[PDB]
Amino acid sequence: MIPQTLTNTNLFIDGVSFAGDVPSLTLPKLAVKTEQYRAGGMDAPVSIDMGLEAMEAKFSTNGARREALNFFGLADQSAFNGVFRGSFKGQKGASVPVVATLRGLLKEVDPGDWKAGEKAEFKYAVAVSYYKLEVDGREVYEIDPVNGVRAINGVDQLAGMRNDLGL
Amino acid sequence: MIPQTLTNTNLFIDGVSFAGDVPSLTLPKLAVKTEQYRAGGMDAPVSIDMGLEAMEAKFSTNGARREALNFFGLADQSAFNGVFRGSFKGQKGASVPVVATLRGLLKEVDPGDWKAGEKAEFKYAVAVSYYKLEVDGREVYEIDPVNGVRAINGVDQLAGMRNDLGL
Amino acid sequence: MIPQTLTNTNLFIDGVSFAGDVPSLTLPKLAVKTEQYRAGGMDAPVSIDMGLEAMEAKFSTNGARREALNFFGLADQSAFNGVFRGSFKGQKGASVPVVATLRGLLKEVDPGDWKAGEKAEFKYAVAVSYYKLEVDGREVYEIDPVNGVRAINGVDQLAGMRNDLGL
Amino acid sequence: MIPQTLTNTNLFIDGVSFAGDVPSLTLPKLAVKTEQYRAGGMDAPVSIDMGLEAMEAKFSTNGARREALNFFGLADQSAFNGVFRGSFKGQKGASVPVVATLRGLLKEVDPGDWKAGEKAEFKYAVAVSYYKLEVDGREVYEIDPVNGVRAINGVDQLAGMRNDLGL
Amino acid sequence: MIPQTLTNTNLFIDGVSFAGDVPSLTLPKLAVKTEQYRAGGMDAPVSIDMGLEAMEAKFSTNGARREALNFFGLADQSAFNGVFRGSFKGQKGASVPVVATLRGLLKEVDPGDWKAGEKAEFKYAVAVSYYKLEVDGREVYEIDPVNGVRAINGVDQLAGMRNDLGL
Amino acid sequence: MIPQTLTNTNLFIDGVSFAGDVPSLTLPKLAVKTEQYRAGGMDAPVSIDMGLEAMEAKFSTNGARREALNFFGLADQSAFNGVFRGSFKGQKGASVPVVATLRGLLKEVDPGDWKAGEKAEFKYAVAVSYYKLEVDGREVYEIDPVNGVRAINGVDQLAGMRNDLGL
Amino acid sequence: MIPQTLTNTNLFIDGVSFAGDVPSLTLPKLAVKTEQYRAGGMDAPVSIDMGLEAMEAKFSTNGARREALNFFGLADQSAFNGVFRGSFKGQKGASVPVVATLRGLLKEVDPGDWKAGEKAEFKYAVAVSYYKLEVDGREVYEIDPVNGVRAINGVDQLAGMRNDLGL
Amino acid sequence: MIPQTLTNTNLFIDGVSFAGDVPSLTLPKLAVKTEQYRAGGMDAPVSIDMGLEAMEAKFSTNGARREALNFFGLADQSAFNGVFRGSFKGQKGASVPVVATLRGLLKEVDPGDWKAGEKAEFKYAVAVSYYKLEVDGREVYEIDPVNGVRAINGVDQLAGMRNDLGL
Amino acid sequence: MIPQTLTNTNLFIDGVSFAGDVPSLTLPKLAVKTEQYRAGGMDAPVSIDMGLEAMEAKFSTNGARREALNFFGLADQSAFNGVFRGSFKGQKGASVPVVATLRGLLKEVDPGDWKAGEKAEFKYAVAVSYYKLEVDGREVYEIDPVNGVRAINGVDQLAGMRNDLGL
Amino acid sequence: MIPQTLTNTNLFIDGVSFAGDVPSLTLPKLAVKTEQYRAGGMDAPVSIDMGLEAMEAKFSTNGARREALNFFGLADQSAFNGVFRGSFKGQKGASVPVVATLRGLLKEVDPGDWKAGEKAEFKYAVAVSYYKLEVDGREVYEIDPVNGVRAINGVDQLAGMRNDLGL
Amino acid sequence: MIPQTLTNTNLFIDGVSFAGDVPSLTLPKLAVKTEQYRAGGMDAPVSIDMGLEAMEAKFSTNGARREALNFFGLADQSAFNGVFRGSFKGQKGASVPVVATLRGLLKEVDPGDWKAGEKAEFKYAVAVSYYKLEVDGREVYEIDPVNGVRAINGVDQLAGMRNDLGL
Amino acid sequence: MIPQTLTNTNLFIDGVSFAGDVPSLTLPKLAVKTEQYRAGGMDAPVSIDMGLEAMEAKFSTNGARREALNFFGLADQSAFNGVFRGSFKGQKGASVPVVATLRGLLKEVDPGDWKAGEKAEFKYAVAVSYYKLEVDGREVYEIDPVNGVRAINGVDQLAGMRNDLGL
Repeated sequence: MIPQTLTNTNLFIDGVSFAGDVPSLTLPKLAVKTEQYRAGGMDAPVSIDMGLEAMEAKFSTNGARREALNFFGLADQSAFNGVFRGSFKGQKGASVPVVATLRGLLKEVDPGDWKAGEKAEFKYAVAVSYYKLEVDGREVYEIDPVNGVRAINGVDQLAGMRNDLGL
Repeated sequence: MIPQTLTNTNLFIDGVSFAGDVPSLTLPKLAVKTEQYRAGGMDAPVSIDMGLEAMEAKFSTNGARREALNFFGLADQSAFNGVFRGSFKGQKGASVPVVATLRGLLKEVDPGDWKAGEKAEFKYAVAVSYYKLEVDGREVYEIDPVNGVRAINGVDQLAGMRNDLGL
Repeated sequence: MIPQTLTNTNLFIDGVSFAGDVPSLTLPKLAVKTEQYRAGGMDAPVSIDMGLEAMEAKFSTNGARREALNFFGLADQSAFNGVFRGSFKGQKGASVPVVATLRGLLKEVDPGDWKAGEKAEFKYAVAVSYYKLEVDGREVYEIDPVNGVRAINGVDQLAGMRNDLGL
Repeated sequence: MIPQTLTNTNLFIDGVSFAGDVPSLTLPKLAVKTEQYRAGGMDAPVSIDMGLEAMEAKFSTNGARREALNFFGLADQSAFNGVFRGSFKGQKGASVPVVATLRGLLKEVDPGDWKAGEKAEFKYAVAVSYYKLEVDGREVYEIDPVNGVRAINGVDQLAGMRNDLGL
Repeated sequence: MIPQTLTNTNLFIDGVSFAGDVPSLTLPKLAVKTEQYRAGGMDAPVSIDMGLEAMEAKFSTNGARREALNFFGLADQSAFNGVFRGSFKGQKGASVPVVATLRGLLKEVDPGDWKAGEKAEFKYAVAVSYYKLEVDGREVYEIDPVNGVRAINGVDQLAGMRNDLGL
Repeated sequence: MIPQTLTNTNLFIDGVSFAGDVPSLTLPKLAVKTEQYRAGGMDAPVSIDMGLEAMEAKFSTNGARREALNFFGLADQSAFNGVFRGSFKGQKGASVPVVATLRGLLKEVDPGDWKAGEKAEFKYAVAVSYYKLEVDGREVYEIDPVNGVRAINGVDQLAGMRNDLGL
Repeated sequence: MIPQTLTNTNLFIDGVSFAGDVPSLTLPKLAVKTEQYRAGGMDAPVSIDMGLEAMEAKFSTNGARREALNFFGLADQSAFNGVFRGSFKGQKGASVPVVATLRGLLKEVDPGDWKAGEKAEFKYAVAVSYYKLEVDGREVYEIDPVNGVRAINGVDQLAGMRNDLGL
Repeated sequence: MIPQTLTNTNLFIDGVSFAGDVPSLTLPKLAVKTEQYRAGGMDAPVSIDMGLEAMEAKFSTNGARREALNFFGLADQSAFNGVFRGSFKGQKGASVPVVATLRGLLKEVDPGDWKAGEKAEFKYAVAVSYYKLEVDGREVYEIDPVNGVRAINGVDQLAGMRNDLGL
Repeated sequence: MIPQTLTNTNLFIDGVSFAGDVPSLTLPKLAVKTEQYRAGGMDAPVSIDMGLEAMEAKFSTNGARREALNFFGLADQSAFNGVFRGSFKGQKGASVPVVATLRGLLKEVDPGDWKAGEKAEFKYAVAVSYYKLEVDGREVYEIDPVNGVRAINGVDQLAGMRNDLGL
Repeated sequence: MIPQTLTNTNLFIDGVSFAGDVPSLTLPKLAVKTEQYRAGGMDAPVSIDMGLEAMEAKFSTNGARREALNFFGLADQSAFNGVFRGSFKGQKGASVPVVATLRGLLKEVDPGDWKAGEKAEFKYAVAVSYYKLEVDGREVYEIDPVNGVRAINGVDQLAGMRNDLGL
Repeated sequence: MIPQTLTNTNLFIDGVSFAGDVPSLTLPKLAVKTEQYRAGGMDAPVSIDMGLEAMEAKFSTNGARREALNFFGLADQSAFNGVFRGSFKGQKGASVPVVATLRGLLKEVDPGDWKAGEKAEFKYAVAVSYYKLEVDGREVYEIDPVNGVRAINGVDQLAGMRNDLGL
Repeated sequence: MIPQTLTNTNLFIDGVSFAGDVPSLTLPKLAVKTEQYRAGGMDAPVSIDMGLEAMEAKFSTNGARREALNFFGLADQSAFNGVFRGSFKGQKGASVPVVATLRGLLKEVDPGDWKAGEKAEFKYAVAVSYYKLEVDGREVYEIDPVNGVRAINGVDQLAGMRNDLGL
C-alpha cells in the first residue's frame, strides 16, 4: 500500500559499470511449463507445474561497448556473468534496490539499423543458466537449473524432487 | 437500465492489501469448449457445451512487491489465494461490489522493459484452480474444477454429471 | 435510394431491458460454407452452397449485469434467449426497426482489463442455435438449424432437402 | 454438365430418424472380383468379372443411441434394416435425393477413445446382405446376393446365370 | 496520358437502385493460378497460366436494405444478379462509365458492430459465377466459368481448350 | 434427433475413484467373427455371424496410481473388475449416463517415454472376460463368454445355442 | 524445350459430357512385366520385357451421376467406353489436346465418407480392355490386349509375336 | 558519392505511354534461392546460390486504362511487354535514366475499394518471364529464364551451366 | 483423485548419476502372453495368462557418456545394472518417487544421424533380466524371470507354479 | 573441402533436349547384393559383394512430350538411350558437370492424377542396361551388365571374373 | 560509463566510397543456435551453444548505384566484399571507429515502390561468408565459417573443435 | 552430470578431408542378436547374447565428390577405410572428440531426386568389416569380426570363445 516504481537502473558485467549506456534493461521472464490438465470427473482443466520455461534476459547498448561485445559465442558458456540493478523509489523518500545476478550465455548480438543520425541500439539477448533475484538485500529467488535449485525466500521448492531422484 | 461501470479497484493476496499498486487487474476469461456440431438432417452447425476452457487471471505491479513475488513456482499449487475486487458505481449514488476469489498457481512473472524513467510494469499470470465470482454480496458463479462444481447462483449445473459418474 | 443508418440500439434478455448498458452490439455474421469448386471443362472455380457457417453473436456490458452474467455455462443450452434491436433512421423522418431474436448458448464471458479509471467492458459471445431477423416488422430470415429451416421472407429454402431426407 | 455435390444427410433405422447424430455416413463400396486374366496369344492381362466383393457400410454416432446399439450381434441376421439418405444439390436450385436401402448385420461397434472433452464417435460397421441404391426416385442398383440379383436400372444382369444354374 | 479516377459510384441489384447506400464497392479481384514453374535447363522459375482464381465481389450498406438482404443463402445460386457501376472522370470534362455485371451467390452477410451512434456498415460478400466488365460501353472481359469463357475484347482465350476438350 | 456427445468421464476400479487421472478411456470394441460366405447360386458373398471377436478395453493414467498398477499379472484372472462411466449430455439440459462394467485381466502396462517435462501417460490394456454395457440405467448388452451369454436388452441371443449344446 | 502442363480436363462416357464433375482424372498407368534377369557371365541383372501389366484407369464424381453409375457390374464387359481428355497449354499461346480412349469394365464404385458439409467424392476404378492414347491428334499408343496389339506411333511392336504364334 | 534519388517515372506498354496514370511503380524484386548450407568442419552456415527466385513486377492505375486491362489472362503468355522508366536526378543538374524492359504475364488485376470520392487504385501484378535492367543506357542485368541467361554487365554468369548441360 | 504426473527424471548406472543427460527415459513395457482362448460352449474368446512377454527398457543420451557406452556386448549378461527414477508431483505440494531397478543386457546402441548442429541422440535398448518397480518406497512389482518370481506388492503370484514344478 | 551442390539440370533423349520439362531427375541407385555372411570363428557378420542390384532410373515430365512417350514398351530393349546432366556449382565460381549416359528400357509410364488446375506430372521409370557416370569430363563408373563390365575410373573390377569364366 | 552512440556512417564496396547514399546500414545479426536443453535431474532448461546462425547484412541506396548493382547473382560467391563503417562519438570530444569487413553474396535486390516524388530506396541483402568486426582499430570478432574460425579478441574459440575434427 | 551434445562433425576417407560436405553422418548401429529365451521353470523370457548384428554406416554428400564415389563396388572389399569424427562440446568450455574408424565396403550409392533448385543429397551406405570407436582419445570399442575381436575398453570379451574354438 504505497506508490512505487522504477526510477533508474544500471548494469554490471565482470565488475565493469555501464552506468551510462543501458537504455533498455530486461529481467528474464519467469514462467512454469503449465500443462493444462483435464481428466475424468472434472469439467474444467487445471494447470500443473511441470518445471520452468527457458529464461532469457536482454539488455541494450548504443555504443560499441567492447565489454559485453567480447562475451558472445564463447566456448565457456556460463562465463557471461551479470548483475541487473534497479532502483525502485516509493512515493515517500525511500529506495528499494532490486538485483538480479545472472550467469549464462550471451546468446545474440543484433545491431539495429544504422540510419546516420539515429541511435545505434545494439540489442543483446542472454540465455540464462543461473538466476538470483534479490529485493532490498533479501533473496527472493534463486534458480540453479543444472543443480536443481528453485528457491523461494531461501526455501528450495525442489528438495522433494532431489530426494526422489537422489540428486 | 442505468449507466454503470468500473471506477476503482483493489487486490488482496494472503490478506495483504495492494491498495496502491494494481494498474491492471484482469478477471479470468470464462468460456466453454464449444464443439461446432453438424450432423445429418441439419444445415447449420450448433455449438455444444463440452466443459469449460482453461482459466487465466492476470494482475500487474510496478514495484518489487515481495508479497506475490514469493508465490511463483511454489510446489504447493493452489496455495496462491487471491481476491479481485472492483467497485462498480452507477450513475446515481450507488456502488456495486464485485469480488472474484481466486486460488491457483502464480503461473508467470514477466518484468517488462526497464527503460530508466518509465514504469516497471511487472506482469503476472495466474493459472486458476478455483473461481468464485460475487456481485453485490451474492454468489454469481463458483467453479471448483477438481471437485466438479460449476454453480450458477448457487445451482450446480454439473450435478447430473456428478450423478452419472458417481462423483 | 435514401440515406439511412443506425442511430440507437437496445438489448432484451429474458424480457429484461438493458436500455443503458450495451456499448457494442453485434448481430451474428451469416455465411455459407462455400466450397470453391473446379471441375473438368471449366477454367474458373465456382463456389457451391454447402450449408451455413457457425453463427456467433456478441454484446458487451460495462457493469456487473447479473442478468446475462447468470446465463453462462448453463446445462440447458438454448435457454439463453435474446433480442437484438436496432433503430435505423433514414434521412427523412422515418424509423425502421430491426430485430434479431436469438436463442442459444452464452458461450463466453471475457471481462476486459480493469485499469482503475477506465470502463470495465465485459465482452460476451453467444453461440446461436436459432436466428430470426426481422426488418420493419417483416420476417427477413429464420434459421432453425436443428429442425432444418433456412427461410427467406417466409420461404424455407431447405424444403427440398427436408423432402430428400424425409425430415 | 452442372456442379453438384452433397450438402446434408440423414439416417433411418427401423423408421427411427437420426436427423441430428450422423457425423460420418458411408455407402458400401462396390467392386467386382476382377481376376487379372492373361492367356496365350494376348500380351496384356484383361480383368474378368467373377462376381462382387463383400459389401460393408459404415455410419457413426456421438451419443449412446440405444437404437442401433441394440442391433449388434443379433441372432437374426438381416434384421438390421437401414436407409442411407443424401441430399445432392446442384449449382442451380435443384436437389437430387440419393437413397441406399440396406439390410444385413450390424457387424461391429467401436467406441472411440473417450478423452474427457472430445466427441465420443461411436464407429459402427454393417455387413450388408441387401443393397438397393436409388437416385432421384429411380432404381440405380439392386443387389440381392442370396437370391442372385444384380440389377442395373431394373435389368438383372444375372438372369443368364440364374438360367444356367436353374435358380 | 490524362489524369482520371473514380468520382462516384452506384449499385443495381434486380433493377433496384442503391443510389444512396453503397459506401464501399468492390469489383472482384482477378488473378490466374500461376504455378511457379522451374525445370531443367532454366535457372529462374517462370509462372504458368493454369486458369483463374476464385472471384469474390463485395459491397456494403449502412441500412437494412431488404433488397439484397433477401438474396442470402438462396437455394438458386446464380439468382443473385448485380451491376457494379463506376463513373471515372478525367481531368478534362469527360466521363468514362465502367460496368461490371455480376451473377452468383450472396456468400456472406456480416453486420458490423452496432455501437449506438456509429454507422451500421453491413458487409456483404458475393461468390461470382459470371463476370462481364465493360468500359465506355465496350466489352473488356467476360468470364463464364461453367461454360468455359474467358473473353478479352470479345476474343475467347479458351477456344483452344474448348476444342481440345470438345466442349 | 437431438445433438449429444461425451462431456466428461470417470473410472472405478475396486470401488476406488480415479476422478482426476483418466485422460483416455476406451470401451472395448465389439465385433463378430464375420466369415465372408459365398456359395453356389449366389453372386455376392454374405457375412455370417460366427461369434464375437476378442474384447480389449484400455485406459490410461499419468501418475503412479498404485491401484490398478497392482492388478497386473495376477494369477486370479477376472479379479480385475472395473467400471467405465461416461456422461453424455444432449443439447438441452439432460445427461445420459453410460456404464460399462468390466471384469477380466489387466493385460498390459506400457509406461510411455518419460521426457522430463512431459506427461507420463501410462497405457494399460485389459483383456475382458465380462462386459455389461448400460445406457441411462438400462441394460444394453451383457456378454458372459464362459457361460455363453450374449444379451441384447435382456434377451440372450445365445439361448438357442445353449439349448443345442445342452449348456 | 518449352514449359507446358495441364490446365483443364473433361470426361466423355457414351457421348455424355461430364464437363463440370471430374475433380480427379487418371489415365491408366503403363508398365511392362520386367523380370529382373541375371544369368552366368553377367554381374548385374537386366530387366526383360515380358508383356504389359494390368491397366487401371480412375475418375471421380461428386454428384450422383446416373450416367457411369449405371455401367458398374454389367455382364457385357468392354461396354464401358470412355474418353479421357486433357488440355495441355504451353507457355506460349498453344494448346495440345491429349485423348485416351478407353474401353473395359467399371471395376469399382467407392462412395467416400458422407460428412454432412463435405464433397461426396465418388471414386471409380476401371479395368481397361483397350487403350488408345493420342497427343495432338496423333496416335501415340494403341493397346488391344485380346487381339495382341501394342502399337507405338502406329507400329505394332507385337507383330513378331503374332507371326510366331500364328495370330 | 553524390546525393541522388527518384524524382519522376513513366510506364510504357505496347508503345502506349501512361505518362499520367502510374501512381505506384514497382521493379521486380531480385533474389537468389539461398540454401543455408552447413556441413561438417564448419561452425556457421554459408548461403549457396542455387538460382533465382520468382520475379514479380507491379504497377497501378487509377482509371480504366483499357490498355493493360486487355492483357490479363491472355493465352499467349509473354505477350505482355512493358518498360519501367525512372528518372534519377542527382544533387547537381544531372539525370540518370533507369529502364527495366519486362515481358511476361499480367498475373493479377485487383481493383481496390471504390469508396465514392476516393481514388480507384487498380493494382496489377506481372509474372515476369524476361527482365533487362538498364542504367544510363548501359546494360546492368539481363535475365532470360527459359534460355538460361543471367547477365551482369553483358557477362552471362550461367555460361558454365549452359556448357555443363549442353544448352 | 488428484492431478499428478511426471515433472523430472534421472538415471543411475553403476552408481553414476546421469543427472543432466537423459532426454528420453523408458520403463520396460509389461504384458502377458495372452492366448485368445475359445472352446466349445463359449461364444466369445477369453484371454489366458500364459506368462510374461519379453521386457525391454530404453534410455538415451546426447553425449559420449563412456559410462553405459562401455556396458554394451559384455560377455557377463546381467552385469548391466540400472535404476530408472521419476519424480511424480501431484497438484498439491507432494512428490511421489518411482524407482525401477533394472538388471540385464545393454542390447543395442544406435547413434542417430549426426547432422552438424543437431543433438546426437544416442538411443540405447536394454534387454531386462530383472525388474523391480517401486512407488513411494513400496514394492509394486518384482520380476525375477530365471528364478520364477512375479511379485505383486510382495506376493509372488508364481508360488503355485514353483510348487508344481518343484522349483 | 568446399561447399557445392546441384543448381540446375537437363535431360537428353535421342539428342532431343528437354531443357524446360524435367521437374524431377533421378540417377539410378547403385548397390551391391550384400549377403550378410557369418561363419564359424567370427562373432559378427561381414557383408560380401556378390554383384550389383537392379538399376532403375526415373525422370518426369509435365507435358505430353511425345519424345520419350514413344519409347515405352518397344520390342527393341536398350533402344531407349538417355543422358542425365547435372550442373554442380561450388561456393566459388566453378561448375562441375555430371553426366550419366543411360541405355535400357522405358519400363513404366505413370500419368499422375489430373486434377484440373494442377501439374500433370508424368512419372516414368527406366530399367537400365548400361550405366556410365562421368564427373567433370572424367569416367567415374561404367557398368555394362551383359558384357560383364564394372569399371571404376577406367579399371574394370570384373576382369578377374571374366578371366575365371573365360568371357 | 560515458554517453556514446552513432552519429554518421559510410560504406565501401570494392574500394568505392558511397559517402552520400547509405540511408540505412545494417551490420549482420549475430546469434548462436541455442538448443533449449532439459535433461533428467534438472528442472529448468539450459541453452547450449551448437554453433552460429546464418548471418545476413543489409544496406540500402536511393540511386541506381551501378557499383553494388553489378554484384548480384554472380557465379563467384564471396566476390562481394564490403566494409561497414560507423563513427561512434561519445559525449566528450572522442570518436570510436567501428568497422565490419564483409565478404559473401549480394543475396537480394529489392527496389521499393517508385511513387513519383518519393525516394527509391533500393533494399539489398547480403549473405555473409566472412565477418570481421573491429572497434577502435582492435579486432573484436572474426568469423570464417568455411575454415572454422570464431575468434574473440584474437582467440579462436573453435580451436578445440578443429583439433577434435582434425581441421 | 553435465549438458553436452554434438556441435560439429567431419569425415575423412583415405586421408581426404570432407570438411565442407557431410550434411548427415551416421555411426553404425550396434546391437546383439538377442534370442528371446524361455525355458522350463521360468515364466518370463530372458534375452541371450548370441553375437552382434550386421553393422552399417551411412554418410551423405551434396556434390559429386569423386573421392568416395570411386570406392563403390571395388573387388577389394575392406579397402574402403574411413574415419567418422564428432566434436561433443559440454556446457562448459570443453570439447570431447569422438572417432569411429571404419573399414569395409561402400555398399550403396543412392543419388536422391535432382529437383532443379534443391540439394543433390547423395546417400551412401557402408557395410562395415571393422569398427573402432574412440572417445576422448580412449578406446571404447573395437570390433574385428573376421578375427573375432569384440573389445570393451581394451578387454576382448570374446577371448573365451577364441580359446574354446582354438582361434
